[PDB]
Amino acid sequence: NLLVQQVKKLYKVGELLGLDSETIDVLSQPERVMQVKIQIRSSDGKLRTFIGWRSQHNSALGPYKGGVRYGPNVTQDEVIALSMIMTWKNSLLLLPYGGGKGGIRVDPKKLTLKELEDLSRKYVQLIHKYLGSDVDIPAPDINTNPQTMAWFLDEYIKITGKVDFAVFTGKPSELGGIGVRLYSTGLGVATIARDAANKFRVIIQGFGNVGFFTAKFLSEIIGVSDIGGGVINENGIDVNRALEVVEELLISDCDILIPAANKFNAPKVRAKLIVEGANGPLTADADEIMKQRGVIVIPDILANAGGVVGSYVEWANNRSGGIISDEEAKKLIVDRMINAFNTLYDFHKRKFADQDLRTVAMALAVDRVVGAMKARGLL
Amino acid sequence: NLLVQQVKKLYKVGELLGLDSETIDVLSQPERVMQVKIQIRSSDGKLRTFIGWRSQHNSALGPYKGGVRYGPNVTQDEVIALSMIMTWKNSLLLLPYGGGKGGIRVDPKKLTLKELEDLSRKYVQLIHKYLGSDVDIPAPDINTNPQTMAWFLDEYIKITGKVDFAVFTGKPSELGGIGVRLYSTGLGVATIARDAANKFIGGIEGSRVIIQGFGNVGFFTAKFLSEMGAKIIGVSDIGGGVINENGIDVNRALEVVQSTGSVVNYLEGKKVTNEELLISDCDILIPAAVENVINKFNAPKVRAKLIVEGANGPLTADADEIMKQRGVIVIPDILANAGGVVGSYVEWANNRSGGIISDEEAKKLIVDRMINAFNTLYDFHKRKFADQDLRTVAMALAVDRVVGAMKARGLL
Amino acid sequence: NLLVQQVKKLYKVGELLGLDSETIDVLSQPERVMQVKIQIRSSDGKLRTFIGWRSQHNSALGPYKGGVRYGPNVTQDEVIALSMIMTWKNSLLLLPYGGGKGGIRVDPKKLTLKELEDLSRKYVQLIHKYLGSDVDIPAPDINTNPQTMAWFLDEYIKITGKVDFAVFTGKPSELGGIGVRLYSTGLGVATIARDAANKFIGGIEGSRVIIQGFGNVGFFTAKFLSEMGAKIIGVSDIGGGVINENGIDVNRALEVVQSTGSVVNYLEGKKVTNEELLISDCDILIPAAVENVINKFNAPKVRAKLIVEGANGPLTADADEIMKQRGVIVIPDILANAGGVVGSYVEWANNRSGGIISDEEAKKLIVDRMINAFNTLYDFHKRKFADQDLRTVAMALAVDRVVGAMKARGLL
Amino acid sequence: NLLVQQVKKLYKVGELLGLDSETIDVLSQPERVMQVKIQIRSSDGKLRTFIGWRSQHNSALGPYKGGVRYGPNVTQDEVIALSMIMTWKNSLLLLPYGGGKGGIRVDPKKLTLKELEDLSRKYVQLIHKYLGSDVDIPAPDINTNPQTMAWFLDEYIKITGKVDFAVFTGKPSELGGIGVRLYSTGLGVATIARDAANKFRVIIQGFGNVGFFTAKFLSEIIGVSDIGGGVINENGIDVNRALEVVEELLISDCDILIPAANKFNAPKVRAKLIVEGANGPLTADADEIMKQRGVIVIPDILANAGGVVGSYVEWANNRSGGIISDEEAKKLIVDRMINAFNTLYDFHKRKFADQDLRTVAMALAVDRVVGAMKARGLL
Ligand SMILES: NC(=O)c1ccc[n+]([C@@H]2O[C@H](COP(=O)([O-])OP(=O)(O)OC[C@H]3O[C@@H](n4cnc5c(N)ncnc54)[C@H](O)[C@@H]3O)[C@@H](O)[C@H]2O)c1
Ligand SMILES: NC(=O)c1ccc[n+]([C@@H]2O[C@H](COP(=O)([O-])OP(=O)(O)OC[C@H]3O[C@@H](n4cnc5c(N)ncnc54)[C@H](O)[C@@H]3O)[C@@H](O)[C@H]2O)c1
Ligand SMILES: CCCC(=O)C(=O)O
Ligand SMILES: CCCC(=O)C(=O)O
Repeated sequence: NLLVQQVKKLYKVGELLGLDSETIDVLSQPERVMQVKIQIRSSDGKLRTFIGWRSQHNSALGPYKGGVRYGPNVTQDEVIALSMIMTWKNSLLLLPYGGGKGGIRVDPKKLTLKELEDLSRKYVQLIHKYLGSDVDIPAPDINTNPQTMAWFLDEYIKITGKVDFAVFTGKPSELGGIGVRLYSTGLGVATIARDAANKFRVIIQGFGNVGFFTAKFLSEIIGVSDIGGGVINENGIDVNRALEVVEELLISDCDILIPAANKFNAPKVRAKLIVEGANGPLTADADEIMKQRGVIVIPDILANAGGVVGSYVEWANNRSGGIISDEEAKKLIVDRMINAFNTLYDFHKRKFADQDLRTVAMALAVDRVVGAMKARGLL
Repeated sequence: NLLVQQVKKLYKVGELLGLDSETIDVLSQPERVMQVKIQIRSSDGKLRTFIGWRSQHNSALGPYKGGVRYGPNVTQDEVIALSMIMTWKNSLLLLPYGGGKGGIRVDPKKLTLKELEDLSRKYVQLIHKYLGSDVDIPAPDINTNPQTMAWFLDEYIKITGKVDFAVFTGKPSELGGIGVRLYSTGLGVATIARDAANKFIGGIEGSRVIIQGFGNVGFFTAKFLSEMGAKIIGVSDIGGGVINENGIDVNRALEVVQSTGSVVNYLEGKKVTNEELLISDCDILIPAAVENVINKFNAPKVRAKLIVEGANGPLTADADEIMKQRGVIVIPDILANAGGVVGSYVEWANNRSGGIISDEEAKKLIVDRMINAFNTLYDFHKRKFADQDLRTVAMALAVDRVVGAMKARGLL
Repeated sequence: NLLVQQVKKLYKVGELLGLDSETIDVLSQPERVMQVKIQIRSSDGKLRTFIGWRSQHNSALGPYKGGVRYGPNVTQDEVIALSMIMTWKNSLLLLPYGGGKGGIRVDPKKLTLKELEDLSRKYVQLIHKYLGSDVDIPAPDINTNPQTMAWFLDEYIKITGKVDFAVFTGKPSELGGIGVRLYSTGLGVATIARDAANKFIGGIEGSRVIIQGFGNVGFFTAKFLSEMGAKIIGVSDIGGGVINENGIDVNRALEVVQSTGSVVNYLEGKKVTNEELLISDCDILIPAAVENVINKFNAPKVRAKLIVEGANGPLTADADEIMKQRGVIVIPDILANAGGVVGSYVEWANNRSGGIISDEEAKKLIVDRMINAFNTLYDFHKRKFADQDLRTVAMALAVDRVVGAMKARGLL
Repeated sequence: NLLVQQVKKLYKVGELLGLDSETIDVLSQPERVMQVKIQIRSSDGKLRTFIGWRSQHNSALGPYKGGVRYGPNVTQDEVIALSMIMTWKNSLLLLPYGGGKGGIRVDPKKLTLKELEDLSRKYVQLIHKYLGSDVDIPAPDINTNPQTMAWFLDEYIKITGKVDFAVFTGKPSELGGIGVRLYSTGLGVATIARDAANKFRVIIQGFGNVGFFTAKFLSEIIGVSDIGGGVINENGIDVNRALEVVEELLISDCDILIPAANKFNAPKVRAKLIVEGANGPLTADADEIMKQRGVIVIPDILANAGGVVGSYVEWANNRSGGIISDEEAKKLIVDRMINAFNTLYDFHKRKFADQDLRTVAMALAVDRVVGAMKARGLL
């Protein structure tokens, strides 16, 4: 389902780049995927086994990088498909990294912390021979957190005997992690929103992980909204003390609208600059409508990826010995988010002027990968 | 669907054994499965990519063991199912080996010899971190041969720098291999089939034998069984088969394959389809080709007194019941085709020991394990489980050892 | 014969330093040399085998470092000699790197691109146990390029399973490389040549420059030196050269190579032989091709005030003396072409650090080391050793660090 | 010098087997060769550096196997050439092994035991990354002994941290070595001499390492000789108490003559069966003369190689855990010396009947190697 859309999106992009179907077959299918059986024992002695996956999609540009999600609906193909988005995303942001992802078919709610810990450990253990700081670097995803990374990390240290901080990302700050991890996506969305209005009055549909920091860094904001709504105060709201208190907003009248959380309500937004703060804030129709309407949409794969850049800098930090200051890490995100958007402005002019920035982004993502593979003699 | 079948057979025996469905769940699933993408550049510059799998089913009793098949219809699920049967085969014969198997989705016929080498090398290279003399020892299966094993071998020595002969089995005798291994599976099937006939249907001499498949298993099965005084009245391959109730010259039959492509083109006999062969009149039927070839629909029509399973997983679970209902004796593959794995256990053992087992010591090592495992099965059937088919008894033994070993290691 | 020359130059400086001939014997010899046999299958099935070397000269100051050249005349002895100069170059510039170099006896022109890849991969594969990010980091030399480094890279990731970018330097910028590295050697030679001209012959502007060689070093040397206001009045390659006292358009010159094969075919100028070029009238002569190109016989005829050595080992030891006798200043290669190794030190350093050095930080990192090493050499010449040529002073520094480090490690 | 004769002998044999010159180029040149600088410090503080080599000729059939010689005249090319003889010899005796050899340019006489020890250690150390029980297995040669192997062994244990007995051969019996090492060549020469007279009154020019044991096992001997001569007692001399006492013999009248230590004295030997106990007991002329004269000559490469077979069994023993009894090791030499000679009798009939047994032996040696390489896709 996610797979089939990702393969489709890919073949669409391959024809546009002028690629053999055989060359796109390569790009499509993952290099390696492993599946592992995890037996977990409950307090009562009850035995349950759980199946999990690591899809290592592509490593043209570097070692596989990407998080691990726990969930009762995860499937081999969801993991693979998520592999692929990571390949393209890392490519676009010019990271020394390829695409990987992992998942386990489990409902974490139905497990104690002791069982999760045991589950997290055994997954790592069953796949470690294709993990490493220089081969495959997992991270948090859905139902996975810095705590999951500490269990991953400790179990790795148990097997290899090395305190290799950089093998996992999203780690707690006291175990090789870095501070910006929380304001990464935000700093990301913010620095993209700013230099995008420069080339081409803010609203933010959200104030959680991303929205709040997107709001703070940009003001350094006429709208705000929660799962319970917000206020279109034209003053510009106080971004701090909105935290002390914890359809209209989209259609509202602004210069930048930042979804941080359809064809119907698409031709009504008055924002002439979209900075997609989460994944999939628009539909396949609502780009048609935004493109026709001449309103610039900066997509998921770039605007929301201050997080994976944050994990890169965490990775970089570990290898440098943890010397990178928070000041210097901040600047590395902005450098890596500016550089990547200016290559997507410069590719956008010299060719594919006709085309949407999502399609052009992932084009450039594939172009960079195929280019690396050609140079290594892999096609 | 091999998976589905093999899982049903495991539950059948699990419930008999008194195992929780949670335990059987653990046994059922492979510990680790890898799929890998293999890209091949034709001589004209056409790029073809192919998918392969290595299924590492169970490692309670030792490192994973088993063959790799190349074929257009191989699938993740069947290689996992072939994994399963390795586990039981290795357990039944008391080998320090778990169960594993590999497969690639490819039609070797549509590739050149240079393409298959490249293919073979990249397969190994893409999984080699979960291979080893003490991790996972592959071997030949369908459309794989000692040459395949030499490309595998050679590629592993390049990657690691070590001439560890024991990482692959079924190797040419000049590269750490052992001559018996070429024909150990067929010799095993022949040996078991004769013991079975002596104990059940009045012996092997004069006996009318149909063999489906005429490759490394089927040919050698037929050769040895013919040397032993059996009458081989039917033979077949992918191309179809031939029944001659006056017997078939096996060597000449092979020549007809070599000069023709298939064994339907045997001149002295009646051409039959594979389905027709399976239900043709015979004393002993030996499926020595592919799985699930006898099912709920043709099993009522099978005419043999005794089925000896050369191939991995020839009958469905429903076929197993019917054979039981009809009083038709089936020698499990877990025991009948073990001459392969036993032969490669000795190949392996000889490698670690440094090459100091002669070809006759080896031959004896293989035949003896084979018979002893038969006599164990036979005796254990008479004493306990005398109302169950043989595969059930074999499986009981095989599954019990594995669970025992998992218990001790604290895995269960 | 590069070996012979480089050994003489080392004894010259050793005796000056007051080292026992036993010590110089140790310094002289490479710690380890590998030769390997590489077999290549042409598209028609013709088998060609080629010999390559990796010379690991000295590792006192760190892991071995240096390029690989492909060429029909490369020899064990020259790669060992090129090793030596790496040691001194790495020591003079305070890099945590010993000296190494590689070579293959092959004419790349007579191979296809598919043959050179195979060639490049098997070279690495046959020595890879004595390579590593912390053992021996190769890089481009003559007839080797970022593409070569990518085949090397890719083959190493296959063998080991690890994407350690830092195992090779001069890599394409999209595979762990750094853009400055493409032109760091030429930028270094240009930078040093300008500083040298400002301090000795009244500056670089208007200055008449002959460059022998027009590849990765010579072209970029000429480009930057031309950007800096020098007049490049002669250029050459294997095909011969051209002198135009009105200056040569460097970019257009490169185009004449690209569309023609050689730079003799430059339209606006006088065609000369390489020998004629070397002794042609100029302010600054920059050998940026091969070794031993100036010797006892043409050194008396060299017309330049200042020789800047782009290439490794351009003058013989006898040429060095003559240049001294005649008062002709020679900037050692150990310092002039270091922009390469400095550029790849930063490429390497950036890899281990995770890719977080920008291309401008890198550029500055390289230029600064280059100048500082010049100023050190210059100042150290004025204070001690003011009666010795510059190469002697540089060598004094370089050799002394190495012996110091060997002492502390108890190797000497 | 040794090189050029070995390359020549090889190209002679390649044409006879019907091989491309490009295929013989491969076979000729070694796969890898390394050279290492060894600095040794004397008691007086004097520093001396010594250059040494490991030539790893071919590994078609298995890991490189072959000894290390010390000597002031050893050269890279002597080592390479010695590589090659080992490749062919191992092939002929059907060993799971290829050809390697090593040497150091040193006069051991001019070094103390402390300096030799240090020299022996550092050689191993400088090459260990291409040594191992499964990659390259050195042994004793000239000016090298079981004591040299103990220093090799200990230094290896120091680097790797593993007591891998099988990495070196010729070890003292109390450090992974085996008993037959002394009567190996003898048992070799003896069992070859016996089953050769069967197919087709003994003399032995020598009674040292090989001669004595060749004499004992065969009697279980009308001639004997030393560097100081012997006695042609027609009784058959007492082989034991000849040890208690420590041109004519060759020309003498016997059925088997066994040189254990030229055209001129070649047409006079009355022996109709030569079992070459040392290397090069005949000349390139004296085979012409022996062949013409119809007198069967069993060459160096097979008859004297009970030693390398002995080291194989030592190797085999180490890997099996040192369980092989002296009884069982004895039988393994004879099995490996019979098998190898019966393949050289069976190849000799089916083809190359016209040809000498030296040329036919090394033919079969090359045929087996090229065959293995073909199967591995190496030519
Ligand atoms: N001895 C071994 O190396 C070995 C090892 C492992 C497993 N096995 C098992 O034994 C069986 C035989 O394999 P093999 O090694 O002889 O293979 P093979 O490739 O040597 O020969 C296969 C034979 O089966 C025939 N065949 C293929 N598809 C067929 C079909 N659909 N219907 C009928 N015949 C068909 C082929 O034409 C050929 O005659 C397989 O089930 C295999 O899993 C054998
Ligand atoms: N920047 C680098 O990558 C690098 C690295 C290490 C060493 N170097 C040294 O710098 C020098 C230049 O090498 P490069 O990288 O520019 O090589 P290159 O292969 O890029 O170019 C070689 C150039 O020299 C010319 N040449 C070749 N043989 C010649 C001859 N006999 N006479 C005159 N010209 C000849 C070629 O035609 C070409 O113009 C060499 O001595 C090399 O050892 C350069
Ligand atoms: C040696 C493995 C044989 C095999 O895979 C089989 O018998 O199925
Ligand atoms: C980075 C190595 C460069 C080199 O080999 C040289 O400058 O000679």
